[PDB]
Amino acid sequence: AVDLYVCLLCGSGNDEDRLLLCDGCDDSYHTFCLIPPLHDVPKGDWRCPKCLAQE
Amino acid sequence: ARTKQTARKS
Ligand SMILES: [Zn+2]
Ligand SMILES: [Zn+2]
Repeated sequence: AVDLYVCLLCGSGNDEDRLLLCDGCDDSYHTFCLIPPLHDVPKGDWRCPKCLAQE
Repeated sequence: ARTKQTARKS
């Protein structure tokens, strides 16, 4: 289930507004559980630091 | 990024 995806760091995945799913690699994360909280959840065009480390 | 939500009923 896609909803099953929860912030890997927390696991509550209840913050609908802050839970961002990384398509590159990371599964689910919160804007605050990542790096300095982002202004908002990107419109589907973003990646987490784990995928960036690849490059 | 895609938004995801999670809630439980009880
Ligand atoms: Zn979190
Ligand atoms: Zn990633």
